[PDB]
Amino acid sequence: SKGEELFTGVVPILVELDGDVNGHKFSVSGEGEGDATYGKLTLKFICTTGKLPVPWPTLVTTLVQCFSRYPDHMKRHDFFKSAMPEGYVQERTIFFKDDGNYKTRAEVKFEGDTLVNRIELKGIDFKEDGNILGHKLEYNYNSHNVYIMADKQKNGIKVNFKIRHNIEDGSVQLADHYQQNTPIGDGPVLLPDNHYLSTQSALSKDPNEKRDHMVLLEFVTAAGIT
Repeated sequence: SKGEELFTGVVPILVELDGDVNGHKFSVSGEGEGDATYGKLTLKFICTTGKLPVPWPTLVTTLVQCFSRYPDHMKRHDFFKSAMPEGYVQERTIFFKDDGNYKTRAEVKFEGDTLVNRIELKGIDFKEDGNILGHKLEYNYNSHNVYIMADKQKNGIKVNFKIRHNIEDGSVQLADHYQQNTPIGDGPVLLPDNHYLSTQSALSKDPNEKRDHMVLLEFVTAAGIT
């Protein structure tokens, strides 16, 4: 259909986020490409304001599920691509167990041939000595599932999942994700039956990059139907 054809090949991606966590203001700019045919994403993010005030892994989910690979038989449940090119607003509240929360609002949409994700993040109630502001999280990311449900009231979807970040001492920092996506245009979108996205992510560093940054390779596949 409409949006779906915009993802048949490799699409360039731009990500711009402005954040404020406990008063620590920062910005991150990202660039890369997505190839939905393979549920594949490759991007490099840079903190353009200097040092990132929270650990990079805590920003991964915030930093374009329209690139998820939907098996042919599940194509009718792909809300993400169906809202394109006009796009969707993506909002979340991320609860870090025993610590603060992030609230985010982003607009995902095409600007020409480029898929753009513009984000504002607001973090409050974090402990200065916690795992986030205290930077006690490992620079890695575990595989996880993203649960999707239709939200006919908003002509969008509701999304929930849990992320477990690894703490340096071997423990785990849980981050409970509550998400809502609603179309920007007023055209029809595909409202899905309940299903999930299986995600895998690898974090690395560019050996020649001296700015605070994050290189990310990610694979995402929808599943859970027939």
